[PDB]
Amino acid sequence: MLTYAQAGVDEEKTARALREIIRTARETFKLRKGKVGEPGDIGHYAALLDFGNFYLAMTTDGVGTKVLVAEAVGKFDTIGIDMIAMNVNDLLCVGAEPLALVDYFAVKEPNEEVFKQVAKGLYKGAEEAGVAIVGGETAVMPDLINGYDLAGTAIGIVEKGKVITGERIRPGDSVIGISSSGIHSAGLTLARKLLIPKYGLDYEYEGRKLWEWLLEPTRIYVRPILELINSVEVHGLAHITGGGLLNLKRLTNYGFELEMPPIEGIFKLIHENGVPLDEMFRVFNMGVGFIVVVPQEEKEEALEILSRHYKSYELGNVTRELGKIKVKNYGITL
Amino acid sequence: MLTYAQAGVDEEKTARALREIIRTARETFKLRKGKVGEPGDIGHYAALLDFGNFYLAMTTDGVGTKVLVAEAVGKFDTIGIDMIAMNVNDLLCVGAEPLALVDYFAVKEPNEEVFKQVAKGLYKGAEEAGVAIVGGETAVMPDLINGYDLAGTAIGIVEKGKVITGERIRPGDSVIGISSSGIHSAGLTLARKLLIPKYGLDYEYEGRKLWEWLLEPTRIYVRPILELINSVEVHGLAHITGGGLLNLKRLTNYGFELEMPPIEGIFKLIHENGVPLDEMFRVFNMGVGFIVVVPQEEKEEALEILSRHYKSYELGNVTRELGKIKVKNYGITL
Ligand SMILES: Nc1ncnc2c1ncn2[C@@H]1O[C@H](COP(=O)(O)O)[C@@H](O)[C@H]1O
Ligand SMILES: Nc1ncnc2c1ncn2[C@@H]1O[C@H](COP(=O)(O)O)[C@@H](O)[C@H]1O
Ligand SMILES: O=CNCC(=O)N[C@@H]1O[C@H](COP(=O)(O)O)[C@@H](O)[C@H]1O
Ligand SMILES: O=CNCC(=O)N[C@@H]1O[C@H](COP(=O)(O)O)[C@@H](O)[C@H]1O
Repeated sequence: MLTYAQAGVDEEKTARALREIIRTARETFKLRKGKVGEPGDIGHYAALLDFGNFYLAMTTDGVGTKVLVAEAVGKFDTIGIDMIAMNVNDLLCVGAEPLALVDYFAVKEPNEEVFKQVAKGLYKGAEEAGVAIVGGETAVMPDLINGYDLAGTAIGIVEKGKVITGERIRPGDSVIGISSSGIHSAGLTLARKLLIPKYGLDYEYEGRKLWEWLLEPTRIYVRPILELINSVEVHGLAHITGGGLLNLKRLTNYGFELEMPPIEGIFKLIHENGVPLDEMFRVFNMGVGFIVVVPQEEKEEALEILSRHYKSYELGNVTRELGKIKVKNYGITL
Repeated sequence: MLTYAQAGVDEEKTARALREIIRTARETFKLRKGKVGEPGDIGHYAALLDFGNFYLAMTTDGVGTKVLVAEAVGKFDTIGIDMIAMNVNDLLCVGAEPLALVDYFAVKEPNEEVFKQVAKGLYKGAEEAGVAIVGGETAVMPDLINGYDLAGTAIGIVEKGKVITGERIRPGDSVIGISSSGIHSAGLTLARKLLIPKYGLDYEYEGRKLWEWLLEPTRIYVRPILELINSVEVHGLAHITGGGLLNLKRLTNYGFELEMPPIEGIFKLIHENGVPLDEMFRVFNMGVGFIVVVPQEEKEEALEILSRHYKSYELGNVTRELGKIKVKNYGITL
């Protein structure tokens, strides 16, 4: 087909349905007014709860339908990495250090093989993120779940005065992208429906099977970002998840002028199957898993720090074209 | 369908499948050794995380297949109460005061009317529990979810020295039960599969339709328990969820000698349809939604405090004899 909506995930409809839940949530903030745990507003990558000298950051994230690929090939060995990565990467975007995670595992059956595989990736992700897995919930629910749905909730800590929300972003700031490991965990419904029936899961593309491209575990950005924020002045941090580059608009009203990396790997296969390029930058990470915004004079030091850990790119600059994201080398405006 | 396992939920097989996940989680504890967020052990109602002067308690709970009844009859405005109740009631069982919650909503479709109803119950539960809903996650996943699955994660706070785990439970202690509002959110898979085909959700039993029996929202115990633990010495706290009375074995290895309330309402219908009483006490709450263990000299004041909130019962005593839960007035030993 063409779009994420036609694949079954209508982001516009989802936002419409969610307005009532978000309004209700905001009404509950007053229940902790002036007390420990008093929250900030909803809409950012994590909630910030006032504990006096510090904020606790709290976020919740699932893997999505990536688990349907894992099931077909009997490899849940890295789905736990995906779940941990999505949660801890979101914590970083308020400037918090990730501490602990609980997982929610909703399954059609208590399959011992699936669970042993899930456990392997949970450890690898936890070790790379520096977090303890401290508890969880397992729900065997075959009438409600057609596979093995893995989600979780993570908490982190950020000192008062060191929160990074994006309000410090100014025009002229440099925009830097850290490469993704691949598709990560966003847009799998479109990728699965577009490619699997046409090509088959065993289709071989640049020496890897389609399932390998679809299952590649999400990259964890904790070490480079925690190093970065303790060395250079950071104005904004954005984990590229659902919404793609639109996630930058959660940080600032200022505009962005970007040059994005070449379209490669699975993203090229998807593009060559008719998804419009503007939709692609709103759905897939397109090679950039994480974006940082720093003062222009810190650009080279930031790149030196990030490049120790992962391939990183100077993407562009913040502008006064309020509310616009110009992908200059593709002629796209979001 | 005369046991929970025959209805599709085999707790033995779930525990077996979870072994590698629990083992891996414990191997991650060392990642926070001596740092902020260092955890206690897994196994209890909540995780305890060391923040210096206090512990942060964290738990995650879903509603279960109760949501399939809500969808069948079109009544979603109380499952938000169930979700909040499950989470905050578990936080109470380490002695913590609930502070904040995030919700995970995995849905077949973004239906605006469903979301509007869910939002009503979310507010009602949050106000009664005294918590803010500070964020969440919404996943539209029709290939994976056959309904509207609602879960959440809650955090609470407990001062060092005031944690209530059950280790202070001693033989001779008094065991007090607080009535449930009904079936709560445990065992719905058995109740759905056993009752709905034969009777239909419109069947009237003892003055209420079957859907009313199955959808009655889970009771919230925050106000009575917080008053209790600030008034008398409390040795153990147990929210009666999956496993029924077996949850007491998580607090202590000492035995229990109990008299349980008469079988009424939905529990009587289930029993009359062939589920034996011994299975029923390990699946359903059987009229008791929360159990407290206090030294005998606190028993009269504890009953007075609890009875001002909900119907409460002296159930029995902790025994020097180990491991056994004797329900004396039904001739059942668990
Ligand atoms: N079901 C939900 N309940 C409460 N808040 C939500 C829910 N889904 C998303 N949010 C919030 O909406 C914002 C955008 O979420 P997302 O689209 O997942 O990045 C974040 O602040 C979330 O915490
Ligand atoms: N999927 C999971 N991951 C980690 N811990 C879990 C999981 N499921 C259950 N637990 C833990 O096992 C204990 C019993 O949980 P429950 O059977 O839900 O009462 C609690 O301490 C939970 O935190
Ligand atoms: O305890 C916390 N949340 C509730 C919970 O864990 N529910 C889980 O969902 C399955 C079905 O429950 P049912 O639909 O039969 O009631 C079952 O595995 C329960 O353990
Ligand atoms: O961001 C946190 N977790 C990821 C996430 O939000 N996943 C959600 O699941 C749906 C499909 O995802 P897909 O299977 O197409 O990737 C979609 O509604 C996403 O928002």
